[PDB]
Order: sequence, then structure tokens, then C-alpha cells
Amino acid sequence: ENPLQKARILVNQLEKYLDRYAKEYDVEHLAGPQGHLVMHLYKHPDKDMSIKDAEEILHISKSVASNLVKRMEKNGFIAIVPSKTDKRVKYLYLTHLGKQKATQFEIFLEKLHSTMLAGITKEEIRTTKKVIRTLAKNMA
Amino acid sequence: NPLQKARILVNQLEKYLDRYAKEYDVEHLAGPQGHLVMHLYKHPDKDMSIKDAEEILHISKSVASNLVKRMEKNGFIAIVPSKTDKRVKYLYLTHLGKQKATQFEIFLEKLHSTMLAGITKEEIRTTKKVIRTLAKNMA
DNA sequence: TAAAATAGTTCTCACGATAACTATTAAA
DNA sequence: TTTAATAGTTATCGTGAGAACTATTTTA
Repeated sequence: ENPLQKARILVNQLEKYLDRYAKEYDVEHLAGPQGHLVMHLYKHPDKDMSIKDAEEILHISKSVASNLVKRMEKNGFIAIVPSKTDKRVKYLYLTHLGKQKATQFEIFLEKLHSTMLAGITKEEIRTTKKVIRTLAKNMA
Repeated sequence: NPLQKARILVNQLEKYLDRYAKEYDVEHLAGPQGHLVMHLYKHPDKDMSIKDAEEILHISKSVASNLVKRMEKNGFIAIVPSKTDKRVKYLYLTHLGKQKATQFEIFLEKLHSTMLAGITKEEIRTTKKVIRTLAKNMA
């Protein structure tokens, strides 16, 4: 068999269903990094998150973080506000729609594990995760 | 929550493979370009159209169309209209294509061996049906 | 103060998705 | 032969990457 190809395919379909599922459940656009950042802002309302902080949370690059915050703004999930102390920093803030969505989305996450990890065991699962961990760790 | 982490671990995986391949003179082929070059090599007696690539790689119509444009630009393939069916365009490995399939097949071997080191088979075979289940679950 | 770390943007790109469109062949 | 299906392209988009570029702190 082949390991590079299969993996890529399996993710492409998985990614594609999550998009389908999430539109029907009224969390369109959040199956992905947008949803992950909305969740992070929710869980931690006390911390200032700047754009750079998003790079590190989501494990993405400069340009990717910049373009991602732009998309979230266009979608109404966030407001971007320059800092007054550090003139180069821009802060991110969940909007009202943002806050409402963080909630609908947390439900959706629950309904996912409940549906996609059916027929699988936590040992089976814990081992695949070590299968994965070591794959990872193989690239120093 | 953890399902996110999944797509992260792909982003690194995808990222390293691109570094590895360029270092090893198979640039641009860690990915669908490489997978299609292989398919053409392994089967030189089957004529393959752009649509056939949609099916081999499980991609959409436009993804396939754009992908072949990228391979042509890279030198790995030539695109030739069918003379029987004026709708169809056939794909053909170029000379550079053919040699790359070779260096790439080597790359695959090396990568596989260096990635599944310290891992058993049942562990790996169970990872499969754990993954096949997920896929099956999203049906 | 001069030089370097930092925060963000914009360029060009690879690789995925739809949807709307042109052709062309096949089917009814 | 009117209609369906098929093959490919191009539009807009989401989500990844690096590189070159501002503009602001640091810090040496």
C-alpha cells in the first residue's frame, strides 16, 4: 500500500464532511481554524489575544494568521482593535454573534465525538494516538 | 477540540514532507503531483484523461484541472487533446516526468522506512481499522 | 543611537471545495 | 433529434506555506 497518499485523501474527505455537517447545524465556517479561535476567545475572556497569539494556538504561519483573522472579521465573529500601549499590536475580541456561535459550536463538538467515535475503544484509541505521537516525533 | 489537533498534525506532516522532498530532488512531488506521476509510470499502457485523475486522487473537477496545469508547468507531463473524443485530453509523462517517478519511488521507500521505526504491525494494523471506522462513521 | 527582535500586511504559490459556464457525445 | 450526460475551464472561496516589505519597540 502507500502511506502518503491515503492519509491526505482520508483527511480531505473528513474535512469535507465536517464542513457539510457544520452548515446544517448552523455553525457554518467554524469547522476549522475559525471555530478553534472562537472557542479559545470564549474559554479565556480575560487574556488579550493578539494576531500573533493566534499563530501559536493554531500552529500556523504569519500570513495564515493574518488572513484567518480577516476572514473571521468578514464573517462577524470578531472585531480587531489596535492596541494603544503597543502601536504595532492588534487585539482580537469575540463579537456578540461570535459569543452566540461559540455556544452553538461547543454543542456541535459534543455531538461529533458522540457520533464519530462509535464502535471504537479508549484503548484502541489511546494506542493510535501513540502511533501518531511517534510518527510526529520521527520528524525532530 | 482534539479533532482540531488532527488537522494540525497533518499540517506539520504535510510541511515536513515538502522540506524532505525538495532536499532530496523530488520538489513538488510530495503531494498529488507525485501520486499522479507514479500512476502514469506504473501504468503506461492505459491512456489517462484529466477526469481519470479526479478518480485516482479523490479530488473535484476543478482541483484536478488545476493540478494537471501545475504539473505541465513543472515539466512532468504533456497534455494532448484526444482525436476521437474532442472533449477529452490525455496525460503523458515527459522525460523529466519518467526520471522523477524513479527518484520518487526511492524517496517513498526511504520515507516509509524512516517513519514507521519503533512501531509494530498490529499497532499499525489497528490504527487502520480505527481510521477505517471514523471514515465509515462519516458515511 | 545603531542594530535586532517583533507584529502585521501583501506577494506568489499549492492544494482543497462549489457553481456556472462551454463544448461535445450519447441516449431517449 | 431534442435532451442527458460527460469533459474541461474559470469564477470565488478556505486554508496552508515562504519571502519581502512597513512600522514600531527593544536591547546592546
